[PDB]
Amino acid sequence: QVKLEESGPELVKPGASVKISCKASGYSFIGYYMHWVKQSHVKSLEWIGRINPYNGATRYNQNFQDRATLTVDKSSSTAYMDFHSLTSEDSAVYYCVRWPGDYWGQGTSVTVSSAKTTPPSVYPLAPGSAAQTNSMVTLGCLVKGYFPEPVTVTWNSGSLSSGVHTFPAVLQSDLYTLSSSVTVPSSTWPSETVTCNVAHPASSTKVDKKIVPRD
Amino acid sequence: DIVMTQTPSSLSASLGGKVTITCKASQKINNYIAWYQLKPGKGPRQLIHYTSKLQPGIPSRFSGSGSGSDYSFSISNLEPEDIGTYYCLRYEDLWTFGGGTKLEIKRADAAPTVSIFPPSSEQLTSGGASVVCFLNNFYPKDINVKWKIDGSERQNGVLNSWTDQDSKDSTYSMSSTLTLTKDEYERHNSYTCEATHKTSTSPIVKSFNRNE
Ligand code: NA
Repeated sequence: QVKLEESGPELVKPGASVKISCKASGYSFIGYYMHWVKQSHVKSLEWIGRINPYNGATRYNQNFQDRATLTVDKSSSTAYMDFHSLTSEDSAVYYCVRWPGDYWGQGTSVTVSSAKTTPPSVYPLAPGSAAQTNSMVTLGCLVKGYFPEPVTVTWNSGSLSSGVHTFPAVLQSDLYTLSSSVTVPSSTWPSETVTCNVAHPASSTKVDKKIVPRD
Repeated sequence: DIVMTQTPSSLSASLGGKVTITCKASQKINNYIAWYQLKPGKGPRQLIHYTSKLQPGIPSRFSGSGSGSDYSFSISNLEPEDIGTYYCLRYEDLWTFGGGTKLEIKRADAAPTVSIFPPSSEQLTSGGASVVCFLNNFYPKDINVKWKIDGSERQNGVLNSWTDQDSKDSTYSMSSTLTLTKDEYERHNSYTCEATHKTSTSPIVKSFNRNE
């Protein structure tokens, strides 16, 4: 079973460099060419280049050739991508992928920013009025001022999945903010507990916020 | 590099329907083309390699064909989960991706369910005040939101965010958040979120009074 295991998320300051690794297992590493692919919302899928692990011969997308270097450690079945002089335009998910493009690493998220890692503040979103005696109730929680991405939001530890929308984060300053909504029957809340669970792995924070009625 | 011209860049079709994507290379690429599916939160998934060969586990409703520099890709019996972006790839050795085709599922129009939320007491204690408006489960994706503070339009401090198309009910949602200082939030009383959507010439209006 072919597996490509990439290194973890990277937070790099502008102008600095990053080196990503990709450990191959389940086949002859020195036999197949290793490719690298960039995925961003602004540039879709871009080929970075490839390397022949046997002799180290490389081919590059001309757009990356002056800053990217592909290498391999033959004895350890690992391929590397070294990217120099990064800017915010280089923030993306980077994949290693074996020729002929059928096996992909899980991807490495690279964020290029001067912002410091910061836990989120979590605020409840309860309606500013009493629910009608027989209605559907929309609740939520606001996740504000964290860095970097991502955060994960669940409701009642995954037991409330109906009517859940977690919106994409937007940059509020140097920090991210998002909200998540959930809709439940008025017979369920507030007689039962509705809690949003916010996880931010970059800062090792797990927050539970119980949604309570306002007044 | 060569050019891989993928067309069209956007698709909208009905469930059970059929779609087709064209990929035209700037020269002959000798059938070394592959087709990928990219869904949010997942890595690229190769559906077809060598023009027409399915990958293991891929259903036969995905198909590819072509030769020389003209290639095509089709999805029949469209399912709600087929939503995503599709790419051709020239993979022989020097790779070139097509520009991508974003696939939307067509469905009946749906007005948004609009909800407005006052700033929480916990946030006000910190000196901040975010007013949050949810506009959930609407179709089509085009929508406009207006904020009114004391009946006056407000444009500064508003952040908007739109979901991708829902893979289950094929609807869209969006959040609009007005962030103020606590001081500015307390010198006004009526906060209004207004949604204008194709489903009605009249906007959906939600608001609250700060003094409850
Ligand atoms: Na075909």
